[PDB]
Amino acid sequence: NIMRLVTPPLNTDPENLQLGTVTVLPDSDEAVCISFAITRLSMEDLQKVKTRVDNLEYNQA
Amino acid sequence: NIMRLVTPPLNTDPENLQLGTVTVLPDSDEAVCISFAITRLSMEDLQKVKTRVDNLEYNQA
Amino acid sequence: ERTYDESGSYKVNGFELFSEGNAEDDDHVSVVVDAGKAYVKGFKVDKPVSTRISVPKSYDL
Amino acid sequence: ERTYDESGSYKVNGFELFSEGNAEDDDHVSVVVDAGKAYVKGFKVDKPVSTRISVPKSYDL
Repeated sequence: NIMRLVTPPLNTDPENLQLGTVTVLPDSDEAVCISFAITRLSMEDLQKVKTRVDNLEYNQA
Repeated sequence: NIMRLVTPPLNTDPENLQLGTVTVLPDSDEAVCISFAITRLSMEDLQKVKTRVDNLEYNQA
Repeated sequence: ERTYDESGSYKVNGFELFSEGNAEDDDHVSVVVDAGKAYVKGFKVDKPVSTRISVPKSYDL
Repeated sequence: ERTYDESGSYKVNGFELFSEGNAEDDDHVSVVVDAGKAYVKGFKVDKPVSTRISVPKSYDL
């Protein structure tokens, strides 16, 4: 499809992981590569997110 | 360092979990101890965090 | 089974996507996927080095 | 490997800190770490006993 409307293929297969997306521009060696994989959160990162939410509710107060 | 400027030692070793800190007052028996360990989060706690985000964005509406 | 039921599919590190344009074939664009580690459907994945992939060039009109 | 690739290191219970000042030496301050459990670098760690340690007093000028 035209670059204004082009979108990635839709996939629902649970037994495979998405690594990312790549764009090929029309008739060119140019390609744009973009990371989107499901990177993990540790217990610590979730405690940091909890602390950010504690700031958001106190800022709301 | 002086009590106004003193800081705990910066570490980046993966082989350790911090339990806390001890601050010792200059030339005294007194010491101030503070805990810092990352406790785990269960899915009950994480779904409570998501539920807090619903109430904060409802408050935002 | 326990890994998937507890936390699902995720990336631990790596697998970033970059366009390099190696001239293996005029009709293809060569892309590098970095080394990386992941759990996919609860099963471990662990690559030491990058993997080269090639996409076909777009010629549809 | 799985535990560390997933969660990071975390506490489950215990490991509070108290400065009891036990006079085992005049140059040290006695500190108690309370009975606790953790997972560290993917291994399981347990201490069913409140554990004594000591810190040297600060005399630097």
